Amino acid sequence: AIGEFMVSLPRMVYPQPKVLTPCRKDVLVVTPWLAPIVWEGTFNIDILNEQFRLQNTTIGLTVFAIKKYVAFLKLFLETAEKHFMVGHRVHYYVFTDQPAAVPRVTLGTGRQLSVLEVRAYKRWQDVSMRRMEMISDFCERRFLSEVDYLVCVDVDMEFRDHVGVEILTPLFGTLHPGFYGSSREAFTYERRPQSQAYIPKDEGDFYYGGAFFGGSVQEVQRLTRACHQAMMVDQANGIEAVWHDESHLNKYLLRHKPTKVLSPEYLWDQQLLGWPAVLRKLRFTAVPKNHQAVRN
Amino acid sequence: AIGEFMVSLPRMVYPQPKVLTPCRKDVLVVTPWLAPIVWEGTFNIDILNEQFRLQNTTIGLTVFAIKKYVAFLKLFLETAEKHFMVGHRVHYYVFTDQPAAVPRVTLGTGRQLSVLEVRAYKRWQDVSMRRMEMISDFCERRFLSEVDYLVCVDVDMEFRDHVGVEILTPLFGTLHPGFYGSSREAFTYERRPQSQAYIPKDEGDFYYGGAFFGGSVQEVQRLTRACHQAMMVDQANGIEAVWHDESHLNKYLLRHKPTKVLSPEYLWDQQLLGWPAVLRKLRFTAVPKNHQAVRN
Ligand SMILES: O=c1ccn([C@@H]2O[C@H](COP(=O)(O)OP(=O)(O)O[C@H]3O[C@H](CO)[C@H](O)[C@H](O)[C@H]3O)[C@@H](O)[C@H]2O)c(=O)[nH]1
Ligand SMILES: O=c1ccn([C@@H]2O[C@H](COP(=O)(O)OP(=O)(O)O[C@H]3O[C@H](CO)[C@H](O)[C@H](O)[C@H]3O)[C@@H](O)[C@H]2O)c(=O)[nH]1
Ligand SMILES: [Mn+2]
Ligand SMILES: [Mn+2]
Repeated sequence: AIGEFMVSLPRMVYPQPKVLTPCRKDVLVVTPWLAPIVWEGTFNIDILNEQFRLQNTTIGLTVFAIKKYVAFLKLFLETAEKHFMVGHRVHYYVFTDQPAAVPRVTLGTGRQLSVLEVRAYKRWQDVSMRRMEMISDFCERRFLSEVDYLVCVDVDMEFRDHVGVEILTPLFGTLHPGFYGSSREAFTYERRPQSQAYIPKDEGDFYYGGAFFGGSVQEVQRLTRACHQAMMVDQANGIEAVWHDESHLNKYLLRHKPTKVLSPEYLWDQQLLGWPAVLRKLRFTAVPKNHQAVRN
Repeated sequence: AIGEFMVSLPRMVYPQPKVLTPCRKDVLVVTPWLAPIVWEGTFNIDILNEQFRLQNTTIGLTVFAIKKYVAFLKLFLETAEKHFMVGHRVHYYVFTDQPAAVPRVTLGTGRQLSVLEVRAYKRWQDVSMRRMEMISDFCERRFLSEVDYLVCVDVDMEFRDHVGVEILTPLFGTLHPGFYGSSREAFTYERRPQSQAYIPKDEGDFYYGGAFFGGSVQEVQRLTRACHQAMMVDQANGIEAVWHDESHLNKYLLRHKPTKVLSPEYLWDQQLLGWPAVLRKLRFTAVPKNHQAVRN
């Protein structure tokens, strides 16, 4: 459930928070609109697990595996079993044009998987963009009655470390690993005023990654419907945003600030970026792929 | 309103958040359960004001002025007019045994004051403790229909600097200025197991002050009803907590973690504690009083 009567926490023994010691001295841990930025060292997972288990929380995880991307599912789901919301109720929603090709992955107790058959668009850009419409369409079909939160991710990924209830909040985005240290003018927002995703050079908080966003079902429905409607306006005007759904996600989260922001621990590419000191954990990472080959 | 459809923020020009620069290097700015700890330098008030004005937010402020404490009202209310939620809708609720003695303070537009007549208990301890019952009783009489958030404060105080929408959240407490740097064993929690307010030596996050707490009307109703019911159990068992309502507030907020914590900028005593470097602003401060004299 979300927003229901909360019972009391049990007695717990844990280290006292240190008011006069910053939890991180190297990174920003709260946005200017008072949303936590989630890094290792900012949270006590024992306290959070108690809070969310007492609310009987169910987390949905959406993933699209269309055309050749079915190949990514086995590692994605295996590693999600090891690292994603372990101990909590989970419902995986695998959207695919090939149900027969979803691997039989053994799930832990309290975890379930549904296969949702959808059409396959020809262009990879359209496959990626139409996720917003598809997630929105399923936010009445299933999600509102089945889960409390939705987490929406790319499939060409693997979990390597804990991803848990510390992410859960009404609306979150994730810092894209290529831009967390960049100035806003260097962010690859859409810069053409003719697109609904347009963001001027002097605006922007962060560059959020298309590959990991989420929130309550209500907030995810809002986000995905808004991004889809914006993409349909652009299509009618003969323009396609520079980074497709990611461009529209960024416009939405500029104008509707997230209530948590995930650090790049939650969206990383070790091949391209290594393992910087500022990353104490690499939680959810890109898997190698010949992009051109696998998209066609 | 709270929790209603939020429109989009307008374009705004402000400094980019710095992911690789902490906003404070000297203090903890987020609790281990991911609640912001509100210090100067953690928030951009322009962004927050937009968010809360677009939701048409109304803030109630409760204050008790019973017996001789009517003397504190003029400065309290004058200074609240200069510093408290300016630009937002405010409803002051002055609880008193002497309506005739409430000063005629000129209010800004969009701000109103109601006088609520209540009984005066003999012992100052009872006056202080019975605020929980009284706030709870008024959470159906008025607050649910009149305000979005409630802020509940001591009257023997003055505002010296901004106290605004950065505090607003479902449930908040405030770090007591005498204990923010103290170890939990030094916190003056109730330590007798016979009291409902009992907290063992190895438990506790913070020592919250009785003089400044709040949240949504729903959460404040929960807190104040729980503290009152706990105080009635103690009374039936012939025990009175060491710091009265503050002891019960601390037990409640240990077991029901606040969604923001206010720094001691929001609850200070300059006579007793000076102006430490760690306090960039002194927002809400004790006024001098001969405690014994004014309480009897
Ligand atoms: O044939 C395809 C193409 C794409 N996808 C789905 O679409 C997602 C995004 O496509 P890629 O992973 O191929 O592309 P990138 O990793 O470059 O994607 C990044 O840029 C995209 C926009 O160009 C999106 O915003 C995406 O979320 C972001 O991680 C995939 O993970 C997969 O879930 C398929 O299922 N099949
Ligand atoms: O004759 C009285 C006595 C008290 N009060 C009200 O009760 C509040 C609390 O009493 P004091 O301010 O006299 O006491 P302290 O500042 O020592 O209070 C601190 O300790 C108290 C418990 O002992 C409460 O928790 C309180 O919120 C906390 O700031 C006052 O501000 C006032 O609002 C009156 O109105 N009249
Ligand atoms: Mn990808
Ligand atoms: Mn006081």
